Amino acid sequence: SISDVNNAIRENNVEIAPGRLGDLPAEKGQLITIPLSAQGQLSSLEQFK
Amino acid sequence: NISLKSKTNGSVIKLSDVANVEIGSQAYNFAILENGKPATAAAIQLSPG
Repeated sequence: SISDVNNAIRENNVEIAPGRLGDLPAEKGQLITIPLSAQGQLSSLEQFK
Repeated sequence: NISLKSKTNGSVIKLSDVANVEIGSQAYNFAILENGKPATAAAIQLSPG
C-alpha cells in the first residue's frame, strides 16, 4: 500500500545525529575530542530508486 | 528499582544492574569557577525608570 512506500522512504531516508568522542562528561585523561558525522539521507534519483 | 525483562533467560533484572542512576545536570557544556572552585551566578537587570 501507499503507507508501505511512505514507511520505506521514512526509514531509508533519515537524519542521523552522531555525538562526539570525549563529550562531556568525559573520563579522566581524555586528551582528544572529535565530532562525529554520518549521512543517512539519500541525495540522488538512483538512491531513492 | 525499575524492573526490566531479560530476553536471554527471561529473568527479572533491575535498572541499576545494567546502568548507574544519579542526580546530575541536564547539560554539562559549561562550568563556572570562582577562584578555581565550583560556583554559580545570576545577573540582575535594572528595571526601567
